Amino acid sequence: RIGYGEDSHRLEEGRPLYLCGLLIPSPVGALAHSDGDAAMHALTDALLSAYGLGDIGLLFPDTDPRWRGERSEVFLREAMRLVEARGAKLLQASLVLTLDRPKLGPHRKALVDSLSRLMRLPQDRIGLTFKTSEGLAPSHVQARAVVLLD
Amino acid sequence: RIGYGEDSHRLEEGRPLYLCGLLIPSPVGALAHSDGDAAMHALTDALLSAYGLGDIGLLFPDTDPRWRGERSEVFLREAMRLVEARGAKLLQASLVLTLDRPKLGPHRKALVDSLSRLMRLPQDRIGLTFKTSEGLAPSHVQARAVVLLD
Amino acid sequence: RIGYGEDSHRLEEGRPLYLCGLLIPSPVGALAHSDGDAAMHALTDALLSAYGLGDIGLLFPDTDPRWRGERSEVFLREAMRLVEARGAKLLQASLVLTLDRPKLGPHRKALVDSLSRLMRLPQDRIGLTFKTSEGLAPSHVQARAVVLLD
Ligand SMILES: Nc1ccn([C@@H]2O[C@H](COP(=O)(O)OP(=O)(O)O)[C@@H](O)[C@H]2O)c(=O)n1
Ligand SMILES: Nc1ccn([C@@H]2O[C@H](COP(=O)(O)OP(=O)(O)O)[C@@H](O)[C@H]2O)c(=O)n1
Ligand SMILES: Nc1ccn([C@@H]2O[C@H](COP(=O)(O)OP(=O)(O)O)[C@@H](O)[C@H]2O)c(=O)n1
Ligand SMILES: [Mg+2]
Ligand SMILES: [Mg+2]
Ligand SMILES: [Mg+2]
Ligand SMILES: [Mg+2]
Ligand SMILES: [Mg+2]
Ligand SMILES: [Mg+2]
Repeated sequence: RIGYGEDSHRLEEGRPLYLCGLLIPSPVGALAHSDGDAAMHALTDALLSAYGLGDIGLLFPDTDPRWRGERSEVFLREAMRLVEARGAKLLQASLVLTLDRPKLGPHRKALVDSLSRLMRLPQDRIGLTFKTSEGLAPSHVQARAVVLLD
Repeated sequence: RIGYGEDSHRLEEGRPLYLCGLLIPSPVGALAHSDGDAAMHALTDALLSAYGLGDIGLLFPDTDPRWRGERSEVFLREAMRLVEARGAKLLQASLVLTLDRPKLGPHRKALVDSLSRLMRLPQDRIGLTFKTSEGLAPSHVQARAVVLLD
Repeated sequence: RIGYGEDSHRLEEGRPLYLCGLLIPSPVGALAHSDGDAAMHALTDALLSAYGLGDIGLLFPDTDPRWRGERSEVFLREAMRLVEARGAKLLQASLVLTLDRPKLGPHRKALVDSLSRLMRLPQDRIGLTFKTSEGLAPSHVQARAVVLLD
């Protein structure tokens, strides 16, 4: 099984930035009613997609007391709960984060270690890459992710 | 086998919106020489891609009287006829549609049913998710798709 | 195993265009430190990502002599050496190039042939499709790629 997911968020100056579950020191951060963690959301959508379960907006509406105000890792762990209850064994996740700043290079080990811990995947099964937007989307963070299971 | 495909169309007020082979009531719809069904186009290219067969511009150009003016489902079914003839068995389709409006949530069931029917896949093998552009592409519909075969 | 990668470059007039390892006749070429070959960069990142090896800015800084002024095929072949050393057997590459001009259709045979030879894959395992940006990115080339191994 395969799943494909995307997420993007507007970045504004002076707001905290959350990526792969971690607070990343930054001059910019998500402008959103969620934590804006685009890695988390895209991976979450990919996992749900792999089982045709819907998407994060359908399954994690903030109108719902269980998810409102919560950080995005909660949604990802619920998604993995759901797909595991359906027999899933997650094998791999490969994703690309697109943002002009900050540079994620300095945080690469922590970021990957986070994804590995949260999805209980060995680090060679976590493929994380970073790109700038080259001026195409200077004010956003974008994430696109593929997951493989079974 | 795997294939990856993309498509996008400009959206204009008062044009019909076609997605996943359906008419979706909308204030905006594709401006294009096709029906602008981004979902079908992406899926069609992903299928063709999985066998190296080309892209929809190569195989279904509107200078070819067979294809000009045809709905995009026609192209999708021909792409599966072509891969099937080369031995493929489609297994899974996971795709993301990005558009600010209209909301596709209230049409999710219809949309997933349509893909399921057109591709002859069980609904747990149709992974459809929806995103807004968060202001990046407010006048476009975008689609990105992965397919899995055998 | 699977991997996903992306790349983009600004395009300027009076600049050579390299794609899929080839110089393409074009009125615009990448504005970039590298040769700006978005297809090769995306494919390289996808390969690296399939083994959790990092990304092209991590493995190929210009600060390392080995890589300075080097054409992108050197990066791609380094990344296949690395996954090959880990027992990988590349099975397929499927990627989408997005750019308004120049038209890539007239060069489809050459482009696919180049990828086939560089990655040592049969042509039906090279899935290449082309898209315009429909107005969204008129001065950039973008590339998004999935690789499948074993
Ligand atoms: N055209 C659209 C776009 C999104 N959506 C749903 O709207 C939700 C929220 O989309 P969004 O782009 O604002 O997502 P987030 O900010 O929650 O990351 C999705 O998860 C999809 O459920 C929709 O029904 N129709
Ligand atoms: N730079 C490009 C862009 C597109 N193309 C071909 O041009 C066609 C039409 O591209 P488009 O972005 O206008 O696609 P559609 O409107 O048909 O969805 C493709 O399906 C590719 O065959 C090309 O050869 N070179
Ligand atoms: N926000 C970001 C963006 C890119 N990067 C690293 O920055 C490098 C160069 O990014 P780029 O978008 O300029 O890539 P290229 O021009 O080399 O194709 C990478 O390949 C990623 O290592 C980062 O650490 N943090
Ligand atoms: Mg989000
Ligand atoms: Mg750069
Ligand atoms: Mg189209
Ligand atoms: Mg067009
Ligand atoms: Mg939102
Ligand atoms: Mg590049």
